[PDB]
Amino acid sequence: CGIVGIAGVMPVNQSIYDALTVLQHRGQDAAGIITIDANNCFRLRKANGLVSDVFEARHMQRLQGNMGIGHVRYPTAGSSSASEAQPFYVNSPYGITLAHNGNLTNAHELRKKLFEEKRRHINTTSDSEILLNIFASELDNFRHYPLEADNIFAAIAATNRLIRGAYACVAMIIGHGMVAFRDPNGIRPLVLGKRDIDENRTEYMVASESVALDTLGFDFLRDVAPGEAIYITEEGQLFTRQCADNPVSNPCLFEYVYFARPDSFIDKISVYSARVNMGTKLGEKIAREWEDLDIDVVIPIPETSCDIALEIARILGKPYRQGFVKNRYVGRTFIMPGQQLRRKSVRRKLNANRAEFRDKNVLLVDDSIVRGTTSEQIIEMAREAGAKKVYLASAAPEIRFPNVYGIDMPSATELIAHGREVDEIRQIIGADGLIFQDLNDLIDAVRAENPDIQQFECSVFNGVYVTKDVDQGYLDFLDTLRNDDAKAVQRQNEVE
Amino acid sequence: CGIVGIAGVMPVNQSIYDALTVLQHRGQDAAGIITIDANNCFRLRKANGLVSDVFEARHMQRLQGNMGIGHVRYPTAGSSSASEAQPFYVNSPYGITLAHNGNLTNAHELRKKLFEEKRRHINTTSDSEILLNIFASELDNFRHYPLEADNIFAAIAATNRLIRGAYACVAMIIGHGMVAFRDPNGIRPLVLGKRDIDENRTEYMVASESVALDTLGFDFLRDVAPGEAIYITEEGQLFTRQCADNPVSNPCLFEYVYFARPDSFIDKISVYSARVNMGTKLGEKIAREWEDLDIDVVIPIPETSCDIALEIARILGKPYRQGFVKNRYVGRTFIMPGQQLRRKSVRRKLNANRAEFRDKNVLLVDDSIVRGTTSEQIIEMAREAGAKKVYLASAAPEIRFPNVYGIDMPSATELIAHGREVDEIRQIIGADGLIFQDLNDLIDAVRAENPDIQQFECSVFNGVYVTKDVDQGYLDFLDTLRNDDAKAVQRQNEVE
Amino acid sequence: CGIVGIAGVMPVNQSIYDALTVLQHRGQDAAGIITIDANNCFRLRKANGLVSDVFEARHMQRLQGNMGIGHVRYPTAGSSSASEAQPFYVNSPYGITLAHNGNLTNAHELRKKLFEEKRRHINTTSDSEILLNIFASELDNFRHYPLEADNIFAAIAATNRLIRGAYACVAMIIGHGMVAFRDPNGIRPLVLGKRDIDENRTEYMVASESVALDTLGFDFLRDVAPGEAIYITEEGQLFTRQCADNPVSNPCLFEYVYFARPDSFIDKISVYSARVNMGTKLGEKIAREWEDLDIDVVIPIPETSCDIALEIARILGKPYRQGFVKNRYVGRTFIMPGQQLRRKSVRRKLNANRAEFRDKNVLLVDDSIVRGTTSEQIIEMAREAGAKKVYLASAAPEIRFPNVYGIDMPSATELIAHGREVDEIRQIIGADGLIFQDLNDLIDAVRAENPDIQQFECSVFNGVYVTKDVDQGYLDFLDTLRNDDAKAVQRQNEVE
Amino acid sequence: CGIVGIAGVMPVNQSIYDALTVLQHRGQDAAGIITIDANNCFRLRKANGLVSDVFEARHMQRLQGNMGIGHVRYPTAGSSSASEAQPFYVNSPYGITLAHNGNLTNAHELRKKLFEEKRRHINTTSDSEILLNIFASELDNFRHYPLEADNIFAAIAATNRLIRGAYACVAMIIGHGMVAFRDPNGIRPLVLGKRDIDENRTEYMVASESVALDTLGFDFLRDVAPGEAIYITEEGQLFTRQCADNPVSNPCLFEYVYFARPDSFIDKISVYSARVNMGTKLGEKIAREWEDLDIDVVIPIPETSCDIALEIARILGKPYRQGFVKNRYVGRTFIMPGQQLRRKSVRRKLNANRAEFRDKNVLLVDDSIVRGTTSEQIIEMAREAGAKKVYLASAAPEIRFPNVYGIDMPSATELIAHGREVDEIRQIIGADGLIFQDLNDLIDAVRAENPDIQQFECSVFNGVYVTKDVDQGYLDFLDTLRNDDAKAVQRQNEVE
Ligand SMILES: Nc1ncnc2c1ncn2[C@@H]1O[C@H](COP(=O)(O)OP(=O)(O)O)[C@@H](OP(=O)(O)OP(=O)(O)O)[C@H]1O
Ligand SMILES: [Mg+2]
Ligand SMILES: [Mg+2]
Ligand SMILES: [Mg+2]
Ligand SMILES: [Mg+2]
Repeated sequence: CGIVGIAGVMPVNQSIYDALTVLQHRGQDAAGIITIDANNCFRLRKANGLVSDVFEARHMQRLQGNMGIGHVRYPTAGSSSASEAQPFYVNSPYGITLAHNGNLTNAHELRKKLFEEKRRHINTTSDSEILLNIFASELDNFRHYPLEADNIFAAIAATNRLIRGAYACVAMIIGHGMVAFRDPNGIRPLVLGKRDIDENRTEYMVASESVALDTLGFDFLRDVAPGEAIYITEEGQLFTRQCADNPVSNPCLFEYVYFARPDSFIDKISVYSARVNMGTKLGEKIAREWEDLDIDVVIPIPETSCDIALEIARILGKPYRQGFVKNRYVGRTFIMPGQQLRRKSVRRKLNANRAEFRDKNVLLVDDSIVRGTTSEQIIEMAREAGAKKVYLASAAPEIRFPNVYGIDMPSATELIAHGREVDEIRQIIGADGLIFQDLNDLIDAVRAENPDIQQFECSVFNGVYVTKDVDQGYLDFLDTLRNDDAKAVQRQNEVE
Repeated sequence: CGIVGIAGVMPVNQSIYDALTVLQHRGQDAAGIITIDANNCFRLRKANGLVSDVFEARHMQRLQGNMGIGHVRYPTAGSSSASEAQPFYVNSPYGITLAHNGNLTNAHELRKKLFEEKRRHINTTSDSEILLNIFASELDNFRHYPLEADNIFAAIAATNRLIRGAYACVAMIIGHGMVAFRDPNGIRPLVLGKRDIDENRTEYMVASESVALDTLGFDFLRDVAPGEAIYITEEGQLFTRQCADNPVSNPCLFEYVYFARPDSFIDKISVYSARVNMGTKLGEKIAREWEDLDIDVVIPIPETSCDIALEIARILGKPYRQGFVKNRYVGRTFIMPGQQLRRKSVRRKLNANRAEFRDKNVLLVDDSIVRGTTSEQIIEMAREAGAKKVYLASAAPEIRFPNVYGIDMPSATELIAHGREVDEIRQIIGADGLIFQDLNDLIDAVRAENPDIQQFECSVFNGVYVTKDVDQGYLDFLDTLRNDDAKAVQRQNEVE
Repeated sequence: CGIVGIAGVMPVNQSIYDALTVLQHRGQDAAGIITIDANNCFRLRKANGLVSDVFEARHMQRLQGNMGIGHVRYPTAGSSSASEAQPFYVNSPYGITLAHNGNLTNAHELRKKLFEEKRRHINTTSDSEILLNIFASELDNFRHYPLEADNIFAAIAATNRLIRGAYACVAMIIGHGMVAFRDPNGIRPLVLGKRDIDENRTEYMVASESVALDTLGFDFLRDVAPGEAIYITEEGQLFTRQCADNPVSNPCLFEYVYFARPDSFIDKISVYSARVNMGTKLGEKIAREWEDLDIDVVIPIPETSCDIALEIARILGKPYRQGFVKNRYVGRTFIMPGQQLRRKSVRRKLNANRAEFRDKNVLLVDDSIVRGTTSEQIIEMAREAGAKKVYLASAAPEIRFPNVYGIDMPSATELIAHGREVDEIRQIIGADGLIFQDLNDLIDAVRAENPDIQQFECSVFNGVYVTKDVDQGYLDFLDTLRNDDAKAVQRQNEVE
Repeated sequence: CGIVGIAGVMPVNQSIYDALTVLQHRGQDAAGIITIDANNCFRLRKANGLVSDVFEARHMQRLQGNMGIGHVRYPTAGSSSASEAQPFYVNSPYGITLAHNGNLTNAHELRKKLFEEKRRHINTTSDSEILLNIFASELDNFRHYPLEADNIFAAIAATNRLIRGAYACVAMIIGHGMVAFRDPNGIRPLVLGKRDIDENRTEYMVASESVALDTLGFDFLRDVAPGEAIYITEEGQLFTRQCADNPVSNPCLFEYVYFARPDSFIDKISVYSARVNMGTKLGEKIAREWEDLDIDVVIPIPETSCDIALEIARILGKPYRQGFVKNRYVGRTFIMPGQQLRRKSVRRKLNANRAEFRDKNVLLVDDSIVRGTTSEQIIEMAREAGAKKVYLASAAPEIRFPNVYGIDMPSATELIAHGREVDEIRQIIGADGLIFQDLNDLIDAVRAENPDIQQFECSVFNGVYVTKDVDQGYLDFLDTLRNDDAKAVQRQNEVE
């Protein structure tokens, strides 16, 4: 998921729209924009689909005001395609809306506590609504009006004490302004920017990645610190505060591997440079451990791995060639009566340049291996194109554990690397050779760009969950949400 | 506006849809249906347009559950075409949704009190949202769970003490059931019905008119009494209570004149029979006061006045003839560039049977006269068809005051009868003769069908407002809402 | 179906739209408008649904020009809801478009001749496309340019020699103007009008009924004569010609019974006056043959029969009362899985005023009886409302044969009156008494308004087909078209 | 534009849809699919937008049959976004549909001849409709039925004698089969394929590029020869014929520079290999003529030029870096009243990685330079990102003349290179250095992959038009089409 918040001095609807379009890679299932208009009323538009589909002209005239937030959704457990999208809002106290990228590992406990202690009903299975109501709950304790910046930060600190997990948040409070905060482990990305209009008026904005600042012409200020809260008033004043105890920087490693855009700077690390480094480490590991193998060419599985594969081919002194081409437009397969629905995917997504594989030992480079069924089909494509020996290299280490911090991933039993050594995986997907990035090499590659980062969020690779509340009972709660997600999507399909 | 609530034992989405389609005459601007599904979650669909336009197949699969309410909107001050429609809902306490037909005369005072005392933000200008939050406010005072029927009735009584005006309401409370109540003056119509499925399970429903019960096969029980509250639990148990002090039955007279359907029974009065009576009284007044006039034929302005005109023609011993035909489908006029937009309305709505007017002194019968510009154009049509003397009779008395109890009407300065005697109106609209129903005759005609009714709501005719809080300052508040309503509709038109 | 053609001197898009809206009662399945723009290019918009749904703003800007035709479709065999709508057009010779109300009884033979002799492919099962191509064929024989009025009339005469059946047509020929013609039996309605703009420029139009002329402010000239052709040039000149031998006036009787609007004048006969006369004749027949029966009240099945029942009640000296109310809005029934829909199919269209039936012997009046399942269910409603004896009277004679002249009707085996006497029908539908208009009385009632009309098209009542080419082979051709139409409609819902 | 034709033995709707999605890069303005169903009837769906927007489920059930063609449109003169899209069809003779990629340079003369000699009206400004009608004309000369393969080839040969320009075409003839042909200069790309189902049944298809064959699993046979015609019968038989005299292979050079996909093989030339060769030639020219310049890094303007810049960086022994990232999703800019849009038009498409430009002399590589305003703004981005000296290299030679063979380009007066030397252009766009590919080097690079190709279509670079009918009169005809196209597009937004 991706989030945007613009506290400006002129209409922000188009800017939020433009900022979401450059974060569209963080989620293409749904989109939502909400603004505070001249009467201090939320104005909202959200629906399923791409940003360019969700917001028509008639919806943009509705989104009046100089302050607003936006959200694009990646389908996760609890926030399915058939579900209501973000942002949510409650009308008491004062009026609050919130957009969220991440996941709360104690969502179930929080929902119970909200109902019993506050009689606050949660109408969806999205943990973002829960986070919103916790925050609204803590804000309701203050009776005097208006709230002071210290009240709002106090409410944010109380929230960080109650909730566990990973979250980058932006929110608005009618009559006050815009806030943004980050989990105490700094897992999910969030950056702050500004744009000076004159010596009196300055606009601010936050976003999941710096590219959203670049595209609008905002000067980059800094990443929002772990546990830090940003508050920008309706007049245009910026306040900050540390709202967590023992904050630490444990940025998500997956952001650098493939999820974030290469032209972004997350916690002072160029995603592009990090990915080039990954290819250096992986190319070095390959030259060391596959010295005896005959590799004719290095070919990337586009698009994420093109720069990584270029560096590997350099380390190995081997040619780089564009053997696979990814179609920019995919298109849907229709549920067809009296027509065969036996087509296998991946042929839509990718195509093979037949001349680049014929009678060659090829080294394919992909960003990661999850289920392996996709990887199998890519290797099959190479063989059908004429490749003899087909070797596969993964920019990421083996993916053995589910992510519970905002990155949608299948359960452990669906991960091919779960409970298997490398050779088993190789034999299953049909490769002649298979190699994975060493986790220490991946850490070094990203850590090289910012040595201040001591540890990263590596749960999917090593099973170490930094929040320390991931047990089998919690994993079962998520599999329940996924069961209900499938039933809601299925019922929509029948009705169409 | 019209409302429906069905507390059933099997899915209610289609029933609510079908019930709204037979109440569509109470408002064609927007529609909304909301249900409580098997997970005790509100499921909602609302938008602008007709019932048959708003609810597609994909929206009806979303509306799962055995309990729900529906609403169709007539555009009023505060609830414009460009606005968010009903029903609204809040997620605290417990979860409440409400649909409303009427108007709160102290909406401004209530909005202030809600913000200061409860920090409850009202995001729209609809008084229905205000009514919802007052009710939610009183429900939040109870901390123990679950609420008892006496808690809910206590909250309704507290609400009736705070709010003033006219309202028929239906609402749901997650985890409890469905409630419905009526203003202490019984101004807005509301009836209760049931449908027995077996000796253990009975379904209940409420609606603005009895035709909604008829069309679904529900047995009519009774009108909801003035100030009375109905409560139906999730198990299927019915409770009632008087929730107002000094309740009285002052049913709206306009419902009988034209707004309600003729096959409905409102407060034990057949709307059809009431309208026939109106023609008897008006035919008697005409024979008395226009003895010397030469009337060739009685012609109704369809559709409401066909039965009224039939009775007048009978009293006068004169022929009845269908001189005007109303087109069932109207269609829109497009804002056209390089095309003349000088067309006058009424020709779309009505057409004249040329042979029924030629060389005749015609007595036209309409249900009421409001602005008079429409009436002028109807008289003009008759003359263009060949009529010599054109006389006009109004089933309703002169309309001199605005309605503030839920019937959308223009301000007093826009009412032709405001500050004018009959002959002035006649001279302005271009009639050779003009006559109005005497208010006492109208009361007798409706009161004849149920002599228990001592007084009716007659504010638009005599300026007597039964709630006793209609001053010039309140009339100014409504003209502000209408100013903002026009600006919102205008901005939508520009953007299309 | 209904048709409109406007040969004007200023944009006609809105005029055609407005004229179709008052002809919408002739078909609500699809609508189409096509104009000739300033570059002599057809500009088209057609789709399924009502006029008000089909034509958005974006389509009306496309419909530029001062000449155009329109069509609204009633679902028939070969042109189902799932099919391509009217108007059709071919781009050779010159460019021709046509709209048509009626039916060709030799459609199969014509399609064959078109394929073998002219290699003209007919892409749909609509007989209108065939009619367009026959006319286009005859127009291609003339080689010199431009065509002269006599050329076009010659082509129309040649077409009338080839095609058999009933048809009212309007068409345009690029570079020439607009034509309109009528079948040699004058079965389908068509009227001509004009509107003077100044001493130099006059606009003309044609339409199925005179109400389309009235609503746009066109002066009625006359019905287009049987077999006559009208031609209106781009300059604004009117020419005519008799283009059939042995033209005769056998106007469709159903137009007067229920299909046309009451304020229309078809062949100088007021539909309204004709229907009152029908009620006079039937009231006279009822009093004679049911002298001994006890009738409490006369109640019409709305809407067509309200005036007919009023006249019957007058002849019988009995009260008239609105016992049935037709629901103005119907709405769709959604295909629902695992869901009981217990609304009755008769309750969809009608509702019963319970107080008007209870403990009375009622005489229901309907316009006609076709399948009888509907009549059965309406009689059932009356009994459930409290009626004791329920008698039924049909404004039309028994319907025993299918209509092949443009009025959609089921086959003879589906008509309850087919091969049955009156009393058998009575026993099947559950009436205590059943009586039909005598065909001779129906002719008298319509003939009274214009004795010049000697005979009418009465095939559905007596089986006399004036075209004399209705054999078993044509009936099988129609049941084949109905079979394929159902499979196409089924496939749309399958995929929806 | 791009075209597809599938003559199969099982439903082709999804296959055509899938093939257009991998040809979507050839035109994103409109899309169209038409099939011949079991009753030998054209079944069509076309509209504006992307393939994934144009074809819903309801349209794919309509597209029944085992034979069909498809088209995706690039906006050109005469077929603007606001215009009717391809494919077109006529219903005489027999029924013919056609899809076309290219442009007819004698369109005006052809429209005249069609009107006078054949009275065939052309309803749009698309030259494809003209091409369809010429072919239909020649097919009508044959009177006996069925047509024989030699008849159809005779009609194609006659058409090639009449029409001038560049064209790749696919078409269907009801009752016969599918045809495809290529202009006598082999300018526009077209390839043929097959797919064996069993020893009895083989499917065939044609398409603009080989990637459409690959993605569906069709074996590549060969490019359709210049002037050659392909005919595939409904039974599954392949015939061919040379249908032009003096056919020659002058393939479009732009296809290789940027327009075609890199994994395609056009006339036995890999687009990917050709582009690498272009970069080799340009890198060699740069090292020779810019020996003395200080270049820090080579940066491509994505996406077409990434591989070209990679090869340049290799020749120069300099680092390659992803300095520019192309935004995958662009989104629309809404016409906003009273609202400042301060996003820059270059920022819409591209974003700059600030760290890759700061304090470096950068060599930007783009595929071509047309207007120069874009290049100016990209150079400006580099400087704002921190670049010192910014040098620009164009993979294509200077573009001085308009393309009249199917590639949309502005007129010569809008081309910055028109009437200017290299250094003047450099001064205007703001580069510190500017260099272009030598046309002779470009020919060598493409010619290396297939020396059998002696000459290419190079009109845009050198003004040599191989058709020899590009005069000032045709250029005025095109600027007229562009004028009317703009007025139609303007009128759509006015009314939206
Ligand atoms: N001259 C013209 N220039 C530009 N665009 C034109 C056009 N003539 C037609 N179109 C468009 O192209 C489609 C034609 O298909 P039809 O609607 O007639 O038929 P269908 O295939 O059975 O659905 C339509 O778009 P749409 O995406 O189906 O959406 P709307 O039905 O909501 O409108 C129409 O808007
Ligand atoms: Mg929607
Ligand atoms: Mg919507
Ligand atoms: Mg459409
Ligand atoms: Mg459309």
